[PDB]
Amino acid sequence: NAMYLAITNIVESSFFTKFITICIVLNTLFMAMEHHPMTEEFKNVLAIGNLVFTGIFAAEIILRIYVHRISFFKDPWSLFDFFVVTLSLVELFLADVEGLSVLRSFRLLRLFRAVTAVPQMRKIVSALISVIPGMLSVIALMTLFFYIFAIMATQLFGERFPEWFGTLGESFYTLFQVMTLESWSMGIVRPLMEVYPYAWVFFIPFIFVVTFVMINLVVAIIVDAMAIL
Amino acid sequence: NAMYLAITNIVESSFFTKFITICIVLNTLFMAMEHHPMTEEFKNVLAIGNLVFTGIFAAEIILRIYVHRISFFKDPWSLFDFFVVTLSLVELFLADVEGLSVLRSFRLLRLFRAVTAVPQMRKIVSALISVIPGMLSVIALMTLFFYIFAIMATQLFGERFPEWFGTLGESFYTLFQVMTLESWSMGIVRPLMEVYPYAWVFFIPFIFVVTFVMINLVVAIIVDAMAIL
Amino acid sequence: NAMYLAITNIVESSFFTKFITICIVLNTLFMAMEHHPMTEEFKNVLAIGNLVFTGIFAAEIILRIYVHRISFFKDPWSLFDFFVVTLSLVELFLADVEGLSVLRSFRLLRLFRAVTAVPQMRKIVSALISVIPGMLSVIALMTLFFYIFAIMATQLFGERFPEWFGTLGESFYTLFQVMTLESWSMGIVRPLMEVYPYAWVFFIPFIFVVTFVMINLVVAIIVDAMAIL
Amino acid sequence: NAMYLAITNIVESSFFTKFITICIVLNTLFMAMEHHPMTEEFKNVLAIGNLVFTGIFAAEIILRIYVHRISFFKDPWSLFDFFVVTLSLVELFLADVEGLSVLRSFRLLRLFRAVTAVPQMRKIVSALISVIPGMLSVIALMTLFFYIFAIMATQLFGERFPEWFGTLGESFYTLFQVMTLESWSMGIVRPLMEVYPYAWVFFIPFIFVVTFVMINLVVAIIVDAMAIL
Amino acid sequence: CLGIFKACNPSNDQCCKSSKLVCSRKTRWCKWQ
Amino acid sequence: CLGIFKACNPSNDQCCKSSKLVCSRKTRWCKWQ
Amino acid sequence: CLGIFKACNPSNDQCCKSSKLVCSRKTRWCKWQ
Amino acid sequence: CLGIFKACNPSNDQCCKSSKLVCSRKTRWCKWQ
Repeated sequence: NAMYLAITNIVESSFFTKFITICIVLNTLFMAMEHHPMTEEFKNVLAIGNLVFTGIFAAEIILRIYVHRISFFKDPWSLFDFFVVTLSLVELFLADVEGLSVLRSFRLLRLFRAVTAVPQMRKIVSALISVIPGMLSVIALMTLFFYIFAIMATQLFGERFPEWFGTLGESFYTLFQVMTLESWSMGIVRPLMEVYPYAWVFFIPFIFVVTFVMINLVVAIIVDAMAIL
Repeated sequence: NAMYLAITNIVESSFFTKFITICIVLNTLFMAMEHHPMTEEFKNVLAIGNLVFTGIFAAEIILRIYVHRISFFKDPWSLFDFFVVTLSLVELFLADVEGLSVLRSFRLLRLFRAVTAVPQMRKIVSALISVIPGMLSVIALMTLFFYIFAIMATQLFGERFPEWFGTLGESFYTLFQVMTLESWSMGIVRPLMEVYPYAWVFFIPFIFVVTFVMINLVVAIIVDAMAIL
Repeated sequence: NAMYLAITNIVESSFFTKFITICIVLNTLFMAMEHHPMTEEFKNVLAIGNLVFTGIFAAEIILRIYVHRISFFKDPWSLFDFFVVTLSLVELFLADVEGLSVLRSFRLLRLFRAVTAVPQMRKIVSALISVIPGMLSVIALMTLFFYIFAIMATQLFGERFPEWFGTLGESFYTLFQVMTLESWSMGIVRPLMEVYPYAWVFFIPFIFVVTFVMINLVVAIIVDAMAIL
Repeated sequence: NAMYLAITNIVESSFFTKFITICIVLNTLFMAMEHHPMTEEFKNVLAIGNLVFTGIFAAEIILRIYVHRISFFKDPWSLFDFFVVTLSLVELFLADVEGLSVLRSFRLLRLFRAVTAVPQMRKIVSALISVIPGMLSVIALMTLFFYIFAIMATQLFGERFPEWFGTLGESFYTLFQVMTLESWSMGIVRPLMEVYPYAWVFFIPFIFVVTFVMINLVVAIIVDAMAIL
Repeated sequence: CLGIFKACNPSNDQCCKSSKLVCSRKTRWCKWQ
Repeated sequence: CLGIFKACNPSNDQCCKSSKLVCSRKTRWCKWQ
Repeated sequence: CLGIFKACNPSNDQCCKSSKLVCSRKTRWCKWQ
Repeated sequence: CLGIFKACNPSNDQCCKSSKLVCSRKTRWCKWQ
């Protein structure tokens, strides 16, 4: 276990770990060299740079598993790192990854684990981690509201125009559009008033109930800071 | 009263009642089989499925009234269930129900009576039920504001374009559009500045007063969580 | 002073005063008979109804001043009533009143003096009356921000298009439009990026500072309910 | 040091200092005489008025430095005044200052140092000065979110239309547009659904996470008023 | 005429037209308008 | 001329044109512009 | 055919077409669709 | 050439063109671009 613990100490060395994060932020700046005026000859060195960056990450994870069998695997953060670099390797395995490879850009969020050092950000991150479950519950209830309302809508207005309400997928997307108060009037509801003169009585109570629910979300976001302090 | 109380116990059996809610959520998924690429031959089995679903609900309510004469009728929740399945039966009685039949989709909100089991959702539902009356009062006052402002608007701008301000119904809808901050400038007020150069002095104080009133609504939504805790 | 105090008691009789408010709400419903499908023959009875409604209000105020010389005139509410019915009489005096006559619709706000009887609305009206002065101060500061920013804008972008920034009146209106987050991108700033590629660095900090100031307004609206309770 | 302290007393005389602020607000009204219907002959007196206004400010600062060597230079407010009038002098030194000269309009914010005299505005300015650093931190984190998301977007949707996502500058501006809930549906995402039917699954979680972060900003703005009182 | 509550097809609707009844395409039965 | 405060119709307006008066369609009387 | 993981150019792609492989312009290698 | 800081009119600009100077319409003087 001699070189095991020795090189394992070099793994847990902050020089190495912070070097990995410098490689991470340098990889993100390497993706910030995704211009369109890049040249095709300089594109090949960009490709081999992505190659060697992903190789460095794969080397990092094969060392982290050469130490840990299941101990890192209990930790979901390590599972997140392993999962995203293996998805980068499936990008390196003939798959139609669109851009999911630079989901490893999300590895930059480990710098988030250093940005908490501002004394307000401690309260902010404890607050966000505290309000995750209640927000998941209000996402559930608001999606239920969307579910019944979009079913009503796609039965109602399916015929004269199915571009907005033909399926349930596109009717559901359309009610997310009318949720965020953008062109429901000029883009959506005024074409309905051109045909159906009694759909404003559908849409206006929908605006009230989901403005209600979203403001309720804001309230259950508010409560944490008076809960802590 | 022997088989009365026996089958009444089977009514109050949670196997039966939760079975009714499973039939409810399965009916909503049956309406989630409202695609457009459904076939006409498969549409007839959808019709008989709606037939038998509504039959199951009608059977449920005729048993619930075979037990209870007026005791369930004091409870407004039972009145809601009875009312919506009878409206489904008026859909089953030659009426021009557009889609009001799947107002029985709202019966899925009884699952809401199980979703309160998350400990934050207890406070959330007590909060919403607590803030119903004050919100009804602020709806009343904001509608009064809309009433006087829309009367002023439909007297002012009725002539040169009545598409937005001819009646009181469409002028009132137009001021609901200018309430929610969507294309008041590009869609509405800039056409008025093409004709009347002194209507921005009408519209801007309206935006201030109803942004004021809506933020006041948000405040009286806020107050409940500090009232309870 | 005999018939003076006797008929003055009949003035302060709630039968009479509430009768005036019933005449008020009936006048507003009379203006709610401003349809476009009203007929020209029925328009003349609408005109004489407006005539006799304004006559009733003028009779009300001449009695209220036959009692009170300056005592009602110290009260600004009485001054508001007198002022708006005299403006209705200037409408009845050959003036180009557009629709300022049905500023007497605002007399319906005396019903607001009865709607406070809901126990939350007491706190609501005390809250609004409490937060009037601080909101006047934040209107002053935000208008100062608008003043310097619109001066900068109307010097900057006056030349290539003066429809949005030629004067200070229309540039000031344009920055109120960009304040409320509506078509600044598609309607406004993307035409500027067609000409000036360095005006987003003008507009984005403006969005930050006035989103800041408006949220600060929401905070100073919040503070009253924790101040009272 | 005799005339030194004597004329220095005349500098610190409130008659003089408030006279400078009157010259400031008169200069801003002089820029409020930037109409388009100004005449070319009257434009020359406007030019010499800007000349003499900037001369008065330059005279003010040369006296303020004839008193103070480094003592005013420790104060950043004096550095702000000196910096903006020297930038006005670089405008008076053949430079392509677009309109940065009337950045001296920001000198009107010294009137802000008198507007705090309303008793709510004391709490308001202490509140804003208190919440500056936490807001700087949340600007940092939200810009990090924008950074990774815009990198993903400009790799994803660069090809079929680069008007919105070709570079990182314009893709970053486009995600600021989709941040503020304006024409993401009609102007942006529905053209993407015309080509890529799986980008709504990109955009909708982005709307959730940055609506989350902006509401968190509103919360950390809220906390100050309960912190002080 | 054809009575109330009688099954049919919208393609070959044959309801009691006199009483404003038409076989709906979704319902497949004569609705009373 | 026709005086001040005098009833009329906008279709056959006959106000004192010299003093910028016109029978309004809503008011049915000569307004002073 | 040309195997799996084999370098190429999109301009002169020569992957094993039978197995739905094409030399991508960004990757410069045959991707499995 | 015409020197630095010299008054002029944009309509008849006569600045030292060699040093990228033009009489601005708002400034009425040769600006250094």
